[PDB]
Amino acid sequence: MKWTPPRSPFNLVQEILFHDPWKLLIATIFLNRTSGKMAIPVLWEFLEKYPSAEVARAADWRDVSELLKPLGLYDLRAKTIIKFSDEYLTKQWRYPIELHGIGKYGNDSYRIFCVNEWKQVHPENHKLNKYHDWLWENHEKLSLS
DNA sequence: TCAGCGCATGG
DNA sequence: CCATGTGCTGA
Ligand code: NI
Repeated sequence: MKWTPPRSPFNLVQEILFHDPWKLLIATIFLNRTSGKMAIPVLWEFLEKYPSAEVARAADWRDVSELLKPLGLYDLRAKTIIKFSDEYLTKQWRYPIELHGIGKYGNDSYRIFCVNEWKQVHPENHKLNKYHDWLWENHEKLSLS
C-alpha cells in the first residue's frame, strides 16, 4: 500500500502536488498569509522557471521577488524559497519542518499528502482541517487506511 | 511571546 | 477605513 491523497471538493492545491514534496512545500510558502486565487497562478509561473530545488537554489532572489511582488511578502519569501530549496537538497532531514521557511502548516501538509500519517496529523490551518475532516468521513467509502 | 512582513480583496 | 488570506522567522 502506497498513500495517494484523494481529490476533495475543496480543491486544495496540495491534492495535485502530493507526488512532489518540494513543490507542495513551495506551494505552502506561497499560501502564507496569501490568497490561493492570487498565489497559485504565480506558483505555476514560478514552477516553470524553477522546476526543481536544484534550479531554485542556484536562483537569484531578485528575479524571484520580482515575481512575488503583486502577492506581497516578495523579498523575504524569495530568500526563504532559495534557502529552503538549498536545505531540501543538502541538509539531512526526516521532516520538512526541520528546514527553513517550513513550520507546522507546511509540515502538516507533508504528513497528510506526501506520506500516510494523516491519522496522526492534527492541523491548525483552516483549509487543512476541512480536507482532514473530509478525510475521516469518506476514507472508508474511498477504501483507504 | 511578538514585531515584522506586504499586496489584494471583501467586510 | 480594518481584517484576513491554506505562516514563519528571529529574537
Ligand atoms: Ni522549519
